[PDB]
Amino acid sequence: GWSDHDELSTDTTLHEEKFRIEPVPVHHQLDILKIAVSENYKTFASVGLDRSLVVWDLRQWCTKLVLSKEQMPRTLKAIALDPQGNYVSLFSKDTLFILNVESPSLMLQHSYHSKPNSKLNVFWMPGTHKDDEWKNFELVVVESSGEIQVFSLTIEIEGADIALVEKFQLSSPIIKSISIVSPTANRIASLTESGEVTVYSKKGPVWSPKILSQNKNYLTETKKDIYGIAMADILFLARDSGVDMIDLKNDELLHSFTLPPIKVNTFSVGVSNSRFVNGQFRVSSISFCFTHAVTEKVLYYYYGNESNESYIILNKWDQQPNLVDVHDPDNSLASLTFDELQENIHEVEDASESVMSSDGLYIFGMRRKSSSGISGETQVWEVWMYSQSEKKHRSKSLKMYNSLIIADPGPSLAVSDRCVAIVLGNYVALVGYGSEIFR
Repeated sequence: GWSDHDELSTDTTLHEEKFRIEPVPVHHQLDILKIAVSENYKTFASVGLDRSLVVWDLRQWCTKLVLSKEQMPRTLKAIALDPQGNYVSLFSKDTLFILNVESPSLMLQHSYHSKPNSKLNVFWMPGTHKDDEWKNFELVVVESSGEIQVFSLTIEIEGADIALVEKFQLSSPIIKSISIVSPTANRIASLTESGEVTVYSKKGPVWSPKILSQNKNYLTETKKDIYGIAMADILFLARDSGVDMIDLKNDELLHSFTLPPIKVNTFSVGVSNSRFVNGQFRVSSISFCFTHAVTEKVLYYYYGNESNESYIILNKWDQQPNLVDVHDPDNSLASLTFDELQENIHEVEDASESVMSSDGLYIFGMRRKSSSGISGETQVWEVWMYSQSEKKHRSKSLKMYNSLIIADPGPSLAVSDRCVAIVLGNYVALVGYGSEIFR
C-alpha cells in the first residue's frame, strides 16, 4: 500500500457511499509512465519508467502477468492490447512479442524494422477470426515518419504466425494516428503535419486511401487532433474554432461544433447510451475533453438533455429516409437536432489531474492539497467527481499517513462508463461512481 493508513470521513448518504476510491493492489518499483486498457474494458496494463509491466484483470481484481525490469527487453517503444483483452503486444526497438495474458505465455517473437528515433503507435484490428479455435488479427504499426506497416497475425492454441502483408508511406510526418474498427470496415486514420487526414480503409482484401475534407469555411485553420467512435463509423477532426464530425461510411460532414482553440493532441470524445435503432446510431449525450490552447486549462464540454428525455442521432447507415415499422425503444423520447443541443462547460484547475469516464457522463479528479513531515510524510488529497448530466459535484478529503507517493497525479484513463484509473507515482487509484468494479 501507498501509506501506513488512509483517513476519510464516514459517508452520510447513499450518494456519497457510491463515490469510491481504491488503490490497485499491485505496484511498480519506479513511477508509472504509461497505462492502457482493452477495448472491452476487461484488461488493464501499466508500464513503469523501468519497462516493468503489470497486466491486471479489472473485474476479477487480479494480476494476469507481471514482468519486472529484469524480465523485459531493455527497450520498449510500444504496447497494445487486443480488443478482447486476452493478448498483449510489446515492441522493443527491434522485436515484437505477443503474449497470452489469459493463460500466460509467449506466443510469438518476431524481429521488425523501426527507424529509431521513430515513435510508434500500435493497434490490433480483428481480421477473419471465429471462434474459440483460432483467431486472425491485423496488427498495425504506425511510425511518426509516415510509415504504416500491417501484419497478419494468426493465433491458435499451440502458438501463432505473423507476416508483413502491407506497407504504406505517407508524404508527411504523422502527428496522430487512430484505428477505427467499424461495422463497415477496418480503417486507419492519420493526421499529418500537412494538415491532411488520410484514412486507409480495408474493403475485402484491399486497402485504399482517401483524404478527408474539413469544413470548407475553415480551410486555413490548423488541424489539431483526430478522434474516432468506431462503432458509429465517425471521425472527429479538431481544428482552431471547432470540431468537424464526419461519417466515414458515406463520406459526409455531419456537423461542426463550435469550440475554442484546442491544443494539439489533447482532444477526446465520449458518448452515452449508444444504441442502434433502424439504421440510426443514437446517443443520449456527447462530451468533449481538451486542453485549451490559449489558457492551457483542461475543459469538458457536455452536450445533451440526457437519457430520460431525448437523444441525438449521431450517424445513419443510409443518409436517406426510412419508414421501417420495427421496434423503437425510444418512442417516448424526443429526437434532437444538432443545433438545439445544450452545451455545459466545466473547466478544471491546473492542480487537478482529471479524466472523464468512457461515456463522457462523469469527470473524476485528484489533487494533493498539502503535505507535512512526521519527524515520511502525511498528505491530504482531494478526490472529486462531477456528474455532467445532473450538474452535481462531490468531493472527498483523503488523508494519507506516511504516504509513499511523491509524484503529482497522472496520467489517467477511463476504465468504464463509471470508473477511471489515475496514476499516483508508482501506484494506481481507481475512482468511480456506482461502479461494479468495486471491490
